[PDB]
Amino acid sequence: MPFSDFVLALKDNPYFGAGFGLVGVGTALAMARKGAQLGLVAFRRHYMITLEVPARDRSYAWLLSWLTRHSTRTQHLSVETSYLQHESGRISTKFEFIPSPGNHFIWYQGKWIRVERNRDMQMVDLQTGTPWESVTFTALGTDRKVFFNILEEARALAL
Amino acid sequence: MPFSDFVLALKDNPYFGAGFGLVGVGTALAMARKGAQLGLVAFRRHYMITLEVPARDRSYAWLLSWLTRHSTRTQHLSVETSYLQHESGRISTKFEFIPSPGNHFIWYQGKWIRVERNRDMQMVDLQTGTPWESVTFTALGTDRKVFFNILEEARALAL
Repeated sequence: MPFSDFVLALKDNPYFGAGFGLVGVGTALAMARKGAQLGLVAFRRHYMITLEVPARDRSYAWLLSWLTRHSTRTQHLSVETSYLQHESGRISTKFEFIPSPGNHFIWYQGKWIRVERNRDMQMVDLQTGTPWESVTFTALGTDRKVFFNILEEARALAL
Repeated sequence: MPFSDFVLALKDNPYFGAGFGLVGVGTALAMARKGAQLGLVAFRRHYMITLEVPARDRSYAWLLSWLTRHSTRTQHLSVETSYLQHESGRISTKFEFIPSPGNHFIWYQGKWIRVERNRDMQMVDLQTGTPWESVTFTALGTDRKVFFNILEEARALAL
């Protein structure tokens, strides 16, 4: 068995040395990527504020209405048509517009808040028969009073 | 341990240098691709207008009917057969045509609008038993009045 033969040959093989160096560089890059992901996670945890509102909760519609009332100039929008045919066939229709799925940026108080109405692409909620949706408000800072004020304003507008 | 030996050898190995250069080029290309995606997202957010109408909302059928009434020369189409057998067996049938799933381009007012009737390939809506469908109107500009006018025209035609 050429155990020592390969060891000595590998020490003087430029190809093997280059391959080992490239493998080490790739491992270092993977470790750096993992460390960057961990650092971003820690930054989000310790210097950012988030509020997640699922579709089941009634604050979803209130927050969407508050958003469309506040940011009047929202280029991307989704429609909600209220259609009801009462007795004697009197059709009543009205178009209500809400922010479209995706990422939206709003300016409340003195902070930039990132609104993300995400519709999970997979499930169908049995209680509604519709895809699972949620809205997430993200902002920089450590004070949660802004989200509480937004929720209170949305509730007041809804009521 | 040959720690310094590999460092000195790697500095004078053409293969290792070429591999490191190729790795750097690949990383730069990946970063450029990510930056291009982010730039396209920002361009869509800040210079384009979108309106998303799900299948559950009743504006879906109204908008499809308005589209097939407006763009009479739509080469790609889908059929909707209304079949009803009243008492005494009087069969009434009528063929209604709507734009087929995919991307359609229409010309409203003085703007080019990209209509996309997409049928999500995955779910089955429990409320209808049919795949989840939605129509998205996309156009260049920052004025949302065009979509409002289209929706009003569709509602007027439907009523």
